Amino acid sequence: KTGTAEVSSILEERILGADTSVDLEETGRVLSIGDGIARVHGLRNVQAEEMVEFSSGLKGMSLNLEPDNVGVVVFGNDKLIKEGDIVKRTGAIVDVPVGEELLGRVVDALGNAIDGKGPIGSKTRRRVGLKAPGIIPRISVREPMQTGIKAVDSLVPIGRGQRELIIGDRQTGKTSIAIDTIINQKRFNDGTDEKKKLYCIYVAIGQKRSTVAQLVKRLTDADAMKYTIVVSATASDAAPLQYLAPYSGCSMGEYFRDNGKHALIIYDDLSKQAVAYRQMSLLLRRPPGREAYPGDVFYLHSRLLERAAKMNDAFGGGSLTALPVIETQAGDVSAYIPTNVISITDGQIFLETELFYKGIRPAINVGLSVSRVGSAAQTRAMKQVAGTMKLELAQYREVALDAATQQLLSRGVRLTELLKQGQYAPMAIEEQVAVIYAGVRGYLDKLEPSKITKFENAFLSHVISQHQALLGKIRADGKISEETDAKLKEIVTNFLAGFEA
Amino acid sequence: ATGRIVAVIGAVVDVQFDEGLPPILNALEVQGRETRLVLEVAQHLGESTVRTIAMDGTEGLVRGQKVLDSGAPIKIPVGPETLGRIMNVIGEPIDERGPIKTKQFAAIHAEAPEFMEMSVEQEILVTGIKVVDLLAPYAKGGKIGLFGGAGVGKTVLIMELINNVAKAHGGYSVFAGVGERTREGNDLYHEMIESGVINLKDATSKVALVYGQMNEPPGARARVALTGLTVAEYFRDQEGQDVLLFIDNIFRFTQAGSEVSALLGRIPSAVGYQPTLATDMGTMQERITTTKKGSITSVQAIYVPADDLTDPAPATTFAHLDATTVLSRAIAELGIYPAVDPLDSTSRIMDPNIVGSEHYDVARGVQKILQDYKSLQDIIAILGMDELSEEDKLTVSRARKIQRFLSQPFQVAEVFTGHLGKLVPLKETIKGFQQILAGEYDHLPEQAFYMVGPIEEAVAKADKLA
Amino acid sequence: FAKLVRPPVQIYGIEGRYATALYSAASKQNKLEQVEKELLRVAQILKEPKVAASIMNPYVKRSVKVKSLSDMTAKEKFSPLTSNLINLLAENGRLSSTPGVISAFSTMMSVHRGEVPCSVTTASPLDEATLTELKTVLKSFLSKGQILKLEVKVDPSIMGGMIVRIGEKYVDMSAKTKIQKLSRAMR
Ligand SMILES: Nc1ncnc2c1ncn2[C@@H]1O[C@H](COP(=O)(O)OP(=O)(O)OP(=O)(O)O)[C@@H](O)[C@H]1O
Ligand SMILES: Nc1ncnc2c1ncn2[C@@H]1O[C@H](COP(=O)(O)OP(=O)(O)O)[C@@H](O)[C@H]1O
Ligand SMILES: [Mg+2]
Ligand SMILES: [Mg+2]
Repeated sequence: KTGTAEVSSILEERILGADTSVDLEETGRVLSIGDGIARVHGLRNVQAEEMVEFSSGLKGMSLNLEPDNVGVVVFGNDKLIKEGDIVKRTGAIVDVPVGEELLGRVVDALGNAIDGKGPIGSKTRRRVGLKAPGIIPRISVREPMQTGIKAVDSLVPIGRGQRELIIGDRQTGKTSIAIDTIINQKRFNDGTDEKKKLYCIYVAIGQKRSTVAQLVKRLTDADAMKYTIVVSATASDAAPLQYLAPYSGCSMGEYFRDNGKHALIIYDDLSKQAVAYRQMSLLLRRPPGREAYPGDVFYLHSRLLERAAKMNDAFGGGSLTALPVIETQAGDVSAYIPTNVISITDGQIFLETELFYKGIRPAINVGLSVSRVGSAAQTRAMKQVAGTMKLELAQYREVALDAATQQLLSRGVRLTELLKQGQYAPMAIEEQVAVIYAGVRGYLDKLEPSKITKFENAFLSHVISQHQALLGKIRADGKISEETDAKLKEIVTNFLAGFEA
Repeated sequence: ATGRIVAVIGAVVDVQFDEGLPPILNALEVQGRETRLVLEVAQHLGESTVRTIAMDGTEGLVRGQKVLDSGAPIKIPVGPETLGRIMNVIGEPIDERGPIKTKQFAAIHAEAPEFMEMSVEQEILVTGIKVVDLLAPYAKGGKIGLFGGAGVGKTVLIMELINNVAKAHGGYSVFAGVGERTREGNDLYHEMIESGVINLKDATSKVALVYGQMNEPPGARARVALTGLTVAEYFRDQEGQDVLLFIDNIFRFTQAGSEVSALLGRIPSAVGYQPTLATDMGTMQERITTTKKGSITSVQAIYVPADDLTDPAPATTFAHLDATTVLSRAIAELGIYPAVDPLDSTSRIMDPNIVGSEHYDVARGVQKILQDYKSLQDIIAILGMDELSEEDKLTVSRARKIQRFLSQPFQVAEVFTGHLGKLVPLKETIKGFQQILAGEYDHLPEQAFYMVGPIEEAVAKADKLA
Repeated sequence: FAKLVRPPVQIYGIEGRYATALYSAASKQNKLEQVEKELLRVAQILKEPKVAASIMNPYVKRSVKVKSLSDMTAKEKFSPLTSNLINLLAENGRLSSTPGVISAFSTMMSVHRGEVPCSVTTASPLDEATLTELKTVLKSFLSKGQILKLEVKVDPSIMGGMIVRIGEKYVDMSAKTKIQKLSRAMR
């Protein structure tokens, strides 16, 4: 019991007359600094979670109010701050600029541009600490969100408003699923049907700065930076800037959801956020738990991933889809953090590090990948064909010269090689449904397994040209009728007679 | 009495009074907010100062704000008018259908029933699931646990028990969602409307709903299991009826007490929990009892963190249960749903007097052939199958069909695989485990026993793979 | 913040933080002797059974223990900066440690003219010529123009010698010259 503000520099202000030329209601000093937080004396009208401003130009959040002092969490570095400064009160809860006028920029976590293109031109500001919608305004998912990947769109289907995990080890193809989702929306954002438009947000937490820069080129090379925002707190940024990065990233997606538009956000990754919240907790001397984590890690990721919801038709009809990324250490799906997020999201996608080495790419574990709520929201053209491939990929997995074994071991390898896909080649929905058709209706059962990657690149390149006007009725009518599948029988069996083995 | 907010640290607000110190567990009202912030007195610190715990977000509190004492604990609307409605932690309607109109109000913190009110009746609650009928049967009027990790089926199973038991029930029902997905709580409200359990035109509804979910502050998840409990005490005491009480998930009541116990200034115990961990669970759990007036049949659902059954939070709730169904993931990898551990599921009514002398003898033969198979897995994995005896190529060849006969296609999982939901009677899950333990079906493969109902469909499946 | 003057002793503790903050405000405005005469009379007017009660009694309040002290220091003699000091001690709950702040301030103000007195602990008191000779050689040792004070204690455990301390110097001529006879043993 010695008091934080029992020091002689504050007793002297009181013992030499109650001084008049100090404000002590909207501005205060800084008593100590260095472990992150600062001990600010004064500021007797500050709110909780209210952004303040230092004399160096740094923003800080008012976290912890006490009868003596205020503890301010400092965004950015804490070398610029000195004991004896003066800190000003802004007068608002921590909020970020948000609007339609951000599509095409690269901001940092506080909402300032770091691409060197001038100011942003925003008019509205939403808080970062808002609550999720309740039980009434939500409704079940019904519109499908295409991926362009032949393994995801037919085996673990996604829908507009469904959380979906992407979990795997290092260098297994995690980010290359998230990039092909953004490039695949080129076909919808440049059309006339406004009800199928979809924007994108990318949040880069703890990555290298030179990997984000080689990523915004790849989006600009494919005309995908005109509907995409990027928030960036890389590995050289301070620890409060990585903790508050997905909150400011999700508050820019909550704008489109409440105003009838559909959004999409990729957190990459939520593992490096929880090692940044661990650092701020133990530097405040809080009791650690399992793996030296604080006790409220579950509050950190649940209050963020509860916002991604779909409103009803009386609230506009928008949505918000999330796709977080978790990195596991040597296949450990039974650790503390990859179980706190499995028990939140509505499914999983598993990336094996020992199928990525055998040459199967993308290395999607089809046995452990599930999507609960998003199965009822997919195209009936896809459900008519991929419902059959779900059966044969199961019968290939039990048998791992006998009768009823060398038949399924023949077909079950031709469907595994049918689900390989090159990088940065997002396919349309109705071009998938012809390639999965040939592998499950029994047409390529005679070919060799090594000459089937050659077969898909030859059949698609011709039916996109000579039967282009006859493929559009799959995408327009949304189904395979009795006239389309009788027509589709002749396209393949005439191509196998011309495909030189 | 009016007070001034002195310190705000997270979700714990400090308040200094000037006259009229309010006693513990009283509710306070903060003056000057758009919504309704209500506190809860938790300690007395001396110098005329209390220390509260807030029931909503404390963003925007100025040191010097005025707070007004209510004079009584948190009282919620209770009665038969709360049926077919949704209530939050402090009993406000969150379903946009108007206010709940009742006549009497009941406090949240009530004491436990005494020693001379405990009834000692034991019965059997037949469900329709083959694993929990045979090896660990359910008693009417007693508590039931459901342990498991993250992703094994603790909610596909608890929505099957609602589909079987609670739909044909004659009494009342209470669901209390503590810390689950808010999109799941929307689906439960929108399935009871189509199936006619909740009705929005007349007054024949049968179930109330209480909800404090995972996006709520820690002060509001630590007190919502007392609210769904106090609703189901009126339907037992002041009406005399047989109720049901589904709570899911009850670990979030324990987790959200450790988040706020660091801010209250305590020394922490083992792996990171609060020191008063087993004092305040026994104070909560000894209010869910079958007394001499009515029967509360609680079906809880407990979470096991990092698949560790020695963690103090799922290892202090084992002293409060009658039945126990320990789910495991290593059975769920093989495709056996529900993935119930047969050798870890216990029961209290398993006794040769109550369930009989024929039920008790087949149920102990199943746990004998599955334990001897478990002692040979260290040898079959190294030296293979061809190193056993000839009589021990029959314990293996029979336990690998009883394991697959403890699989069953559920009714709520029709939208997963597209198979029909099957229900069996209790008298036919005794006959199925006699014609396997005797050796009547030693001419069928193991995969013919996979995902069927009674024993007659097993022979109607082995003719297909001919 | 502004700078503050340093005291020549620089003691530590919760009572040294209040004897330094007053020395940094009374060395300014040249009032170091006015506070000292006031502080040696506020020690008298606290230890009365009407006033020593209900300052350590915890069940009154904070504010009415201020008002029963804000007029008591206003009516009799005081309206300097020191009236804020008693007003600040009663706000922080540190009214119990008020003899600790006062007794620290006297030695902090002593060293402005004081000498950190001596200790001669040998035997029964001797004649006057031995006392005036040590008082006139120790005056040659200070070299600071300050009239030294001194205390004499009686301790018969020392055989025939005397120990003398000058501040923090401590010469020694005592029975430890008998303990230096271990050179006959340890060699
Ligand atoms: N479909 C594919 N076909 C061929 N190669 C691929 C495919 N997908 C990914 N790769 C290769 O995998 C490499 C790493 O992919 P990616 O950057 O997604 O890994 P990562 O898990 O994000 O790595 P980290 O998380 O450690 O940054 C890329 O350089 C790319 O060449
Ligand atoms: N009878 C069953 N048939 C098929 N799948 C099941 C069955 N029971 C559980 N599952 C699977 O197990 C998972 C359990 O998740 P869920 O019950 O929703 O939450 P929890 O993690 O609390 O168990 C589901 O994803 C479901 O796919
Ligand atoms: Mg990456
Ligand atoms: Mg669940």
